[PDB]
Amino acid sequence: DIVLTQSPASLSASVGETVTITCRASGNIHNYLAWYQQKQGKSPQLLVYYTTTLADGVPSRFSGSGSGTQYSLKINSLQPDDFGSYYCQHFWSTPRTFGGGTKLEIK
Amino acid sequence: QVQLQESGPGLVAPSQSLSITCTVSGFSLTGYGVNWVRQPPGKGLEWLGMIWGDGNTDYNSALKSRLSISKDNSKSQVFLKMNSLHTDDTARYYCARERDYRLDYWGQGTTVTVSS
Repeated sequence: DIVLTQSPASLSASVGETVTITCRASGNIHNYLAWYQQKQGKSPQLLVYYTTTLADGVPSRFSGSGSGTQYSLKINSLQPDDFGSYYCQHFWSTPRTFGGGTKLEIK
Repeated sequence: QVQLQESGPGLVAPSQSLSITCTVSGFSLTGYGVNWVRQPPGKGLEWLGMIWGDGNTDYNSALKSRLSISKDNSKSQVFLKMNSLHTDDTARYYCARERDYRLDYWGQGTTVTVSS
């Protein structure tokens, strides 16, 4: 099984800052990577899939990149609406796994 | 308007079995897969398994022995059954629709607490 490691586990940031979160795989997932955002008391919401494609309605301030075992999610100038938890998930064969999550909190 | 709504037993004692129902609306169970995901209080997401549009199932390696996933295309329901509950089975359980490498629609989840 391929596991995903997310870093950092938590980040404090201000509105307007630019942040980058990482998802590293223990094996090659060949770009089958999705990113989800989860706010308090809500189910996760799809942001990005197949490494770089934004889901409908996701602000363009979000962008994903990566290949092999190294993937990244960049959020350009954070909006209040962006704080919450971020999860990466692979779709390479089965079983699927999620990274540990990155909690994004307001400084 | 895709809708996924989970219903479960709430509090259950350890060693009992569990059954969760995922009722879907707006799409047919023959054309999409449904994934089961859980989240222990304050922890991250854990993939449990899925049922494909054709009825094939895949499970998490670690829990495979305690899990069963099935569906009723007719009733538009997907089921998750787990045996021999442990207190660490406490979590919020979600069903999520799958299409082309993504979980695009999620239900809001059902909280399960394993308490004697």
